[PDB]
Amino acid sequence: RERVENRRAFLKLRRQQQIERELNGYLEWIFKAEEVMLAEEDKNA
Amino acid sequence: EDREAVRREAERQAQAQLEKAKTKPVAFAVRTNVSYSAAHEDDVPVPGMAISFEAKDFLHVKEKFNNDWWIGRLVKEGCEIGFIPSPVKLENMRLQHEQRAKEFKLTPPYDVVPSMRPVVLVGPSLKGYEVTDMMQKALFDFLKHRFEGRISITRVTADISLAKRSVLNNSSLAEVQSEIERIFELARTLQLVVLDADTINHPAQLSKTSLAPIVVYVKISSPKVLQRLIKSRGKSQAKHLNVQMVAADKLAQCPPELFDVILDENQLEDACEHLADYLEAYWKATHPP
Repeated sequence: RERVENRRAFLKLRRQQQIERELNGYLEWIFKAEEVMLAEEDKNA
Repeated sequence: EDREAVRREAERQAQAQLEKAKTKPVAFAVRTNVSYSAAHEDDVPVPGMAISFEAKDFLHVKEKFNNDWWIGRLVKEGCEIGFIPSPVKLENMRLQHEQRAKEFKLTPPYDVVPSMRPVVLVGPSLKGYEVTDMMQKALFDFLKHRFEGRISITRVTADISLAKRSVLNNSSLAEVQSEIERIFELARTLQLVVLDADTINHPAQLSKTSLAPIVVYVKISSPKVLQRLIKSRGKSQAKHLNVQMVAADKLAQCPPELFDVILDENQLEDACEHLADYLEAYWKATHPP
């Protein structure tokens, strides 16, 4: 009950850390598209 | 003795046909609705040269031999030209199987499809919004280079989800049907065909058409990750956060069998290599030595 929340906080911490790592991958992905949009259209949109 | 000479003559003529057919272009392709095993076959023009297949396989048809048999090849790496049972032959087998089945007390077999299955991208959310448009653009850009000289990438603005019998036999439908023909024609070259289809956000949308797409799911596994990507594109995009979250959740509810390729890697290079590996295999399947 209490230790549920303690355990839940740790699970939320672990998950939040994986989220930052995944998010970094996808931002780099989008930057690649942005880079070519700039090369072709002179736009980042 | 006067049975070998008759068989030998008939099979020499059949064999000469197969060889002549090798250098002909694909007349048309079909997707199979039934399976067929040439085990305990006995009437194939050349023994051992009948082509077996599972349902939902793809065949390239080069020629007709007689009313029981066409000439062509299974679209599978390594597979060579041989005899393909005509639909009337397969029908005689479906009723034969039926008579047997009702002894216990005790759909057309082929659909005509493009010679190259067109590649369609869906996800991670709705097209017309930045996160989806840009992630898919990176993939299109990669393909133009990796398969340069071997690929056709064309935009399709028409709503090709309308191209089914319940609509056609009862976006303007003229335009839609025109686009379907354009896509069949593009695939005749046997180049890889890639569609940037504006209106297609879900595999169900093309399942009742004759396009038989290769459906590639660009999947962001994490909802929180998608939410933060959308917000990273600024106020205008973030204002439409909910509708994009809904659409992505909808896609993620789909069984994986609805897709041919699921790109859930979060590194662009890994997604690209996963996709190229699939398409390289398909290229080999459609182009034998």
